[PDB]
Amino acid sequence: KVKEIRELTTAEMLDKEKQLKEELFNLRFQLATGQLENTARIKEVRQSIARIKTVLREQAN
RNA sequence: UUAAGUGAAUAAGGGCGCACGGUGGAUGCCUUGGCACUAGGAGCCGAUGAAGGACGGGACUAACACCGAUAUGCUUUGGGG
Repeated sequence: KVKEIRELTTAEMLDKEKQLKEELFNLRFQLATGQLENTARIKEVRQSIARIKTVLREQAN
């Protein structure tokens, strides 16, 4: 879904990176204490972070 | 009845033949891996950090294969359904 990450600016990029890293922290705390019905969301967040970082590399030459 | 004479059978265990089992992995058939070559490519990598490794990445992950904090994967151009 890079078609939306290419509809933004390099400031909102770093903003959503902050948000997703925080989401990963909270997911990682759910999985340990006996919660988190939907365990497939940990991979999804990793991959959205990967996408933002590649797209930011591409545009700054 | 008494004398003189002749005397089988009976296996604690063993042998030979036969019948059925147990152990053990020979023989037959088979291939997932090898051996000797032919024709074609290629004949170097490295301070822009190598060859080879250590430690990590999975919902559960001891091991092997893959990958490197963007970690069981990210973008892009083509194929395929």
